[PDB]
Amino acid sequence: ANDGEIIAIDLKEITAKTLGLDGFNVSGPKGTPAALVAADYQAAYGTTTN
Amino acid sequence: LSSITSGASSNPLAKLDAALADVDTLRSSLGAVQNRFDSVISNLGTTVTN
Repeated sequence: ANDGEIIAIDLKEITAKTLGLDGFNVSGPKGTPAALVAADYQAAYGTTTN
Repeated sequence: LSSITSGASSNPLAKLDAALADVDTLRSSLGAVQNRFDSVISNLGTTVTN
C-alpha cells in the first residue's frame, strides 16, 4: 500500500521468426528458379524496407 | 471528450497522507477547546451559588 511496490514479470516474445525457423524446408528446390521481383523484399523484411 | 488527459501525478499516496494529517490536526485542536470550555460552566455555577 505505498509507492514503488512492484513485482515484475518477464514475458518474452515468440514467433516462427524468433525461434529461428524461418524458411525451414525439406525436399530441396522444386525447379530452376526465376528472378526476384521487388515485392518479396518487403514480404520478407516489411513493407517499408530500404 | 474524456480522452483529453493532462499529466499524471507523482507519488499520489504521499499527498493523500499529508491531507489527512492536516484534517486530523484541526479536529484535535477543536476537541481540546471543548474540554477547556466545560470547566468554566462548572466554575461559574459554584461561584454564583456562593
